[PDB]
Amino acid sequence: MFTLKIVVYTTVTFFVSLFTFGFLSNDASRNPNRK
Amino acid sequence: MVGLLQILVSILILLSFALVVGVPVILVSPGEWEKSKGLVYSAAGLWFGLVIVIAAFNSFV
Amino acid sequence: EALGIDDTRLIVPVILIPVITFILYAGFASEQDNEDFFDTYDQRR
Amino acid sequence: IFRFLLFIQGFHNFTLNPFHMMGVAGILGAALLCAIHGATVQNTIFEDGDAANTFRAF
Amino acid sequence: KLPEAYAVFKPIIDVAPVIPVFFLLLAFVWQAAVGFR
Amino acid sequence: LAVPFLERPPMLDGSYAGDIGFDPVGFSNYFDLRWLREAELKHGRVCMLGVVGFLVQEFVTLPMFSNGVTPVDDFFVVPATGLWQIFFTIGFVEAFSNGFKLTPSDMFADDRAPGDLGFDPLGCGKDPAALARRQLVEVKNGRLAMIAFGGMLHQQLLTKQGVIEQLTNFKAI
Amino acid sequence: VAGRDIESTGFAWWSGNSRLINVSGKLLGAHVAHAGLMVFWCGAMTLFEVAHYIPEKPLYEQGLILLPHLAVLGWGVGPGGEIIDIYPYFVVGVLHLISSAVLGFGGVYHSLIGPDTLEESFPAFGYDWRDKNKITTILGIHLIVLGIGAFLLVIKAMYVGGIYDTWAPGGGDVRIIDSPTLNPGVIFGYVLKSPWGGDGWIVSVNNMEDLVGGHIWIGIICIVGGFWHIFTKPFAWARRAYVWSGEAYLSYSLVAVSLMGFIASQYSWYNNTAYPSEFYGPTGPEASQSQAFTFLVRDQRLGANVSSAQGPTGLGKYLMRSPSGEIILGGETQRFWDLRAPWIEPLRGPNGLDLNKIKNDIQPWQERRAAEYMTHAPLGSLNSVGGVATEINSVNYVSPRSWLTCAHFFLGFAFYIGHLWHAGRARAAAAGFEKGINRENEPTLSLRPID
Amino acid sequence: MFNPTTLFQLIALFLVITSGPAIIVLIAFRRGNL
Amino acid sequence: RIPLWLIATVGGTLALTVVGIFFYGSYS
Ligand code: CLA
Ligand code: CLA
Ligand code: KC2
Ligand SMILES: CC1=C(C#C/C(C)=C/C=C/C(C)=C/C=C/C=C(C)/C=C/C=C(\C)C#CC2=C(C)C[C@@H](O)CC2(C)C)C(C)(C)C[C@H](O)C1
Ligand SMILES: CC1=CCCC(C)(C)[C@H]1/C=C/C(C)=C/C=C/C(C)=C/C=C/C=C(C)/C=C/C=C(C)/C=C/C1=C(C)CCCC1(C)C
Ligand SMILES: CC1=CCCC(C)(C)[C@H]1/C=C/C(C)=C/C=C/C(C)=C/C=C/C=C(C)/C=C/C=C(C)/C=C/C1=C(C)CCCC1(C)C
Ligand SMILES: CC1=CCCC(C)(C)[C@H]1/C=C/C(C)=C/C=C/C(C)=C/C=C/C=C(C)/C=C/C=C(C)/C=C/C1=C(C)CCCC1(C)C
Ligand SMILES: CC1=CCCC(C)(C)[C@H]1/C=C/C(C)=C/C=C/C(C)=C/C=C/C=C(C)/C=C/C=C(C)/C=C/C1=C(C)CCCC1(C)C
Ligand SMILES: [Fe+2]
Repeated sequence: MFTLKIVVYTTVTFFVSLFTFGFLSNDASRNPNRK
Repeated sequence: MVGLLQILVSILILLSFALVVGVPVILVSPGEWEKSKGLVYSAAGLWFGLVIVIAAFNSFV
Repeated sequence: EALGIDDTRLIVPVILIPVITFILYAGFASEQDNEDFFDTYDQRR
Repeated sequence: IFRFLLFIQGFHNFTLNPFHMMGVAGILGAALLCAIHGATVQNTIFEDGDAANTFRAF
Repeated sequence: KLPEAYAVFKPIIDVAPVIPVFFLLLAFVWQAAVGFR
Repeated sequence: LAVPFLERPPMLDGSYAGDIGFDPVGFSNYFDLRWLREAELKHGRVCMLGVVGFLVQEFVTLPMFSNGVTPVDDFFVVPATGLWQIFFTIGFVEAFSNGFKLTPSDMFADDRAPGDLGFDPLGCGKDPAALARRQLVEVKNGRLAMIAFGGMLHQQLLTKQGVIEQLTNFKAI
Repeated sequence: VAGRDIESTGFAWWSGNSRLINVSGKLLGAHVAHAGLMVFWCGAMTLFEVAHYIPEKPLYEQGLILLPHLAVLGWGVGPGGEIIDIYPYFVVGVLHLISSAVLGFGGVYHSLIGPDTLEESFPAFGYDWRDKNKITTILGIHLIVLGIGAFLLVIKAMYVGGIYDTWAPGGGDVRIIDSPTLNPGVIFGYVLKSPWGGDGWIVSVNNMEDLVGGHIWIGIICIVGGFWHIFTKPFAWARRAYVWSGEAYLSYSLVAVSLMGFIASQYSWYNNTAYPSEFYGPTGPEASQSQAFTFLVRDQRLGANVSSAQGPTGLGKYLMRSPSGEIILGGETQRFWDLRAPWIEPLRGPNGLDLNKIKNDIQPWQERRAAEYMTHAPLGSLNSVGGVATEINSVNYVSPRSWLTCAHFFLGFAFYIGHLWHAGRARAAAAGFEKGINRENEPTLSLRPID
Repeated sequence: MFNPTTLFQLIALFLVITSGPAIIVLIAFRRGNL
Repeated sequence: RIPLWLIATVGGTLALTVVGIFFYGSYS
């Protein structure tokens, strides 16, 4: 049960990290009125 | 001293009604702010003095 | 139990994966301009 | 009317009736369509005026 | 219960809480007085 | 020069009373010297009356209140109401005497003398040379009295004794 | 008059407060007048609850929610949660009423004749929303104000009279908290604890030492961060991340205060330390466990072996076994086995409820507390009828915990809705399509068809 | 019917409910910036 | 003759008074 727990923790951390550092990547600029 | 406290609180309430009604009335009206802000501040000082007097007399002595 | 962690091996991915994602994001951010602007948002990417 | 609802449920089990299921689907899908069409139209309007409130630009 | 020196002012204290609702209605009345410009 | 191994501070020309070029940490720079002078005079006057108050409260007690063990504890035995009367009276005095200007920005708008609240009821400050001598006396007495007050308050707090009582009953801690 | 109509601002009368976004002085007036409104409600409702206070009934039987807040802080409360004096409540109400008068005058003055834009008359107070440095300065000032407030709570709890500790031996008393928990491990293990059952995140603070110590921590953190924001400007990652406009800041505040509303609703529903049951009344779990515990006592005293009484399904009728293996109260209250109450913790061993301590070590005040809490359960109606929904109109009781929890859950959800609205509109107004799609350059028409 | 507590309730309620509209009417009579 | 905002205010106060008397009769 520990292996499943660490796999789930890794997956959740991976996707939350993608979310967090994607919204930090100048998300407001990604609009059709830029430039 | 009860009765005297009631009179002071009633005077404070009437003065508060007068302020709440009239201050915006003589405040928004054309002129009358630079003309009567001295009167406004005098009424506010009287209100604060009444508050202080009631604070002192709440102690019944 | 902080963050529901009862075994210390669980901390390795939780700390490690954000580090790698931050490395990629830091490459992206070092590619940027990184000077102050006066606007509601930065149009430079 | 609430008594009628509970009476029909108790003596008839009308929730289990598939025609009532289709009726519930129709009502909830009609509410869904009303909300989604209102939101979609209000959020895909053309900029037909300079005012921030866009109701007068029609 | 209020202290007996201020127990006669109970009705004003009863009215007092609902006054912010009257402030909201006052904002609406003020907008009605200017014709909702 | 008060500090011989350091330079004279650039903003201390010697116009104010008691200026001997003593500002190693440099508060004269990066601040308003008039603001600092009025603050120094205000602290000096407050502690100057406070030392006399600490002396008086040992032997003289007003009939309305009950005396505590120390003048420091005289602050606690008086009721909370009445204390705020003093607070508000001091607020009113500091509002009216300063002309209702209470910030480092709007104060000294007319460029009045720092510490000059226009309070000379007896008219002692008329001769300008005597005025300067009394300025020096007042500033030096305030500089002494602030240190004295800071000493005596802590002595009364630590030993639970009056200052004259402590001087007549000196003992180790 | 320009600036107060739709022809000059583009906003209608029902969206007229958005005319104050770029008008800083009038915006300050609106904020100060609203603060006056909040303090006015505080004072008026405090005096209302003083005037309606019956000395015989407890606070939670009279529908009072502000007097318990002052009862937590140790004003006019004797041992055991007895309300001995309501004069300090009156003092708080009157002080708030006068302060609300002052704040209302300030709000009116700054709304009506005080300058509309402060950026030319008083540059130290004027600002632009896009100027990150000044906005961070204001944020730091307010952070330091909040830290001062937290340290005011700390000073009240540690030096000025103390606060009501419901976990004090004997039944709860106003206690000076002399040794707060300053260990960062405990304080920040509260923050990193799971919010689910049996852990409760920060709702499960069960002693005043942790509360006071973490308030010291919050004050220190807030003051340090306030000076940090007074002396710094946002970093480049923060400058890329956020939208720098007044509506965006409003949306951030809306989501923060919505989360706070949810957290406070759960505080009111579950916590009995910062919300003692002598004042706010028992919680749902507390009421159910009180009923089960009183039946357990009445059957152990009046000849009924509770530990061997098999239930209708073979489980424990009075005492059963927890999913973690502890001795808990049986019945339908087995879901509420995580309850900690001052009237039951002396009777609780490391294996759960100790039968020997149950039959031997009962203090009578615990009997009184459990007999009182079992009847006024948090179950009520909108027309204030006590009991379950199938009860007759003779009991007039709805728990203050229910009122606080429902009101603040409602407001938390509503302010999440407000956050979503204002964040969307802030993004659309920053990008520049909040008024609709441009007909000349439609973004969709310039894209490739998707299928 | 006639209770002094109820009478004062109604008087205070009348004053509160007519203070604000009095402000608006008086500002409109002085032709202020309403 | 009379401005309509005063009429609307009086009507709203009377409607709320009707609501209040109905609620009072519900509570009594
Ligand atoms: C918390 C509530 C609140 C507050 C503080 C404000 C505040 C403000 N609104 Mg506003 N508003 C509100 C709710 C509120 N609003 C609501 C609910 C609506 C929708 C109906 C509106 C719709 C609205 C519009 C459409 C406009 C404003 C505008 C304004 C600003 C100028 C108002 C003005 O010119 O006054 C004029 C009003 C009067 C002269 C009459 C009222 C007099 C006083 C204020 C009544 C209260 C006095 C009080 C009882 C006595 C206190 C005195 C003290 C000594 C005790 C001001 C900052 C205007 C703006 O943006 O300006 C740029 C504007 O155009 N508001
Ligand atoms: C600190 C809180 C706060 C502040 C400062 C603002 C400020 C503002 N909002 Mg806002 N808002 C908030 C919270 C807040 N909001 C919340 C919590 C919600 C969700 C309900 C909204 C939803 C909202 C909408 C939908 C809109 C605004 C708009 C505005 C702007 C004009 C407001 C105006 O003139 O009102 C005038 C006030 C009135 C006309 C009074 C109305 C009284 C209502 C109808 C009472 C009924 C409320 C109802 C029960 C709640 C519904 C349930 C809920 C779960 C949704 C202004 C910048 C408007 C705008 O143009 O944005 C720029 C706009 O369209 N807001
Ligand atoms: C800064 C100096 C100062 C000023 C300018 C000032 C002005 C006024 C005025 C206005 C002309 C009145 C009418 C007035 C009246 C009362 N004063 Mg003041 N007073 C000052 C100082 C103190 C102190 C130190 C105390 C005190 C008190 C009382 C009490 C007792 C109430 C009671 O016995 O409970 C009453 C009736 C005592 C107190 O309030 O608590 C017991 C107390 O300790 N006062 N006082
Ligand atoms: C008049 C005048 C001037 C002047 C002047 C003068 C008079 C200047 C005088 C300055 C003086 C005398 C300063 C004395 C400071 C004493 C201190 C700091 C004692 C601290 C004790 C501590 C912290 C302690 C403690 C302890 C406690 C309680 C706890 C215990 O567990 C431990 C311990 C026992 C250690 C100048 C020259 C400027 C010129 C000017 O124009 C006018
Ligand atoms: C620079 C200099 C010149 C030449 C001599 C020398 C070489 C020694 C050199 C050194 C000078 C030195 C060491 C100066 C020291 C100055 C010091 C330590 C001043 C400190 C003063 C402390 C003060 C007021 C404390 C005031 C406290 C007050 C009111 C109130 C107390 C309380 C009361 C009763 C009311 C409730 C609140 C509280 C706190 C309980
Ligand atoms: C001393 C005493 C002993 C016991 C008896 C008693 C309880 C009576 C007690 C008496 C206490 C007294 C007299 C307290 C005085 C209280 C006062 C004056 C409270 C009033 C404060 C005023 C306030 C908030 C007003 C703020 C203004 C606002 C929002 C305006 C907002 C708005 C503006 C700016 C534009 C239009 C739209 C709208 C919404 C109207
Ligand atoms: C211990 C305890 C017992 C009872 C009382 C007491 C106060 C003492 C209590 C608590 C004490 C303490 C120390 C409490 C501390 C609470 C803390 C640290 C709360 C902080 C929460 C932080 C939050 C939401 C962060 C929100 C920001 C987010 C998501 C992300 C923003 C952005 C970035 C950075 C990534 C991409 C997306 C976006 C939006 C651009
Ligand atoms: C309590 C307190 C302590 C003692 C002394 C003191 C005088 C300070 C006293 C007073 C305190 C205060 C701050 C009192 C303030 C009272 C206020 C703000 C009264 C204003 C009330 C507003 C009212 C009625 C308006 C009602 C409007 C109605 C229906 C109808 C409005 C409508 C129209 C006309 C237009 C369309 C929209 C709608 C809603 C249909
Ligand atoms: Fe359509």
